[PDB]
Amino acid sequence: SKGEELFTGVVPILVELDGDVNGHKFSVRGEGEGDATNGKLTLKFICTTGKLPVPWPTLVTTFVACFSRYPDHMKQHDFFKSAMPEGYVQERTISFKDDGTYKTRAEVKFEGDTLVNRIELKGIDFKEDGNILGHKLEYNFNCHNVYITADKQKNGIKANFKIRHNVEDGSVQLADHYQQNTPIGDGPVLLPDNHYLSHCSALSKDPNEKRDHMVLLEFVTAAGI
Repeated sequence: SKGEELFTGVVPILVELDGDVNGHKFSVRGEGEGDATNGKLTLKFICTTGKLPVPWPTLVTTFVACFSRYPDHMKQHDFFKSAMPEGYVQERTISFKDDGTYKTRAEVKFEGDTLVNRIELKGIDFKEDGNILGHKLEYNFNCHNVYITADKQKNGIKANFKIRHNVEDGSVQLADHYQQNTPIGDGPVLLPDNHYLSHCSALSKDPNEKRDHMVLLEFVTAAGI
């Protein structure tokens, strides 16, 4: 309806993250474009404080489900666009198996014509020579399905899902995601039936960027059970 109309074209995106992980304070700024018609996101992120203290792949899921492609038969289940323009809060705990935890709180909303994802992150209990602080994760990303359910209690959605990061030694690092989203505004939103968002992502580098950075391409499509 009104919310969907905001995504019919290409939408500029701004991402801002302030983080602290095991006492290391850092900031990231990203920008790019979303094309929800094709479920497509393109973003480039720069660590504005120097070297990023964690591997870039561990922040991919933190750095805009409103750009997912919901097929015609599923448009009644698109909570994320229905909350726009006032937006939604996205909160996660990400538990890295046998390692530390991230806690994140983000607001995703329009600021003028730009879709803005503004995030605060706190990371604790990381091992000094684990896969995260030891920078042992490969610079790549796998496809994942995220099971989305309506929150039985709070006018939003929830998702619990496993993310798997390839490690340089051939192993896999699991990151258990616990997610809740709630609208910022008081207007009516769409509360979905159980469904999936299927994600695939590709990471790359800008050959002319001297700062620590990540280029991200994501494709996301909704699918029913």
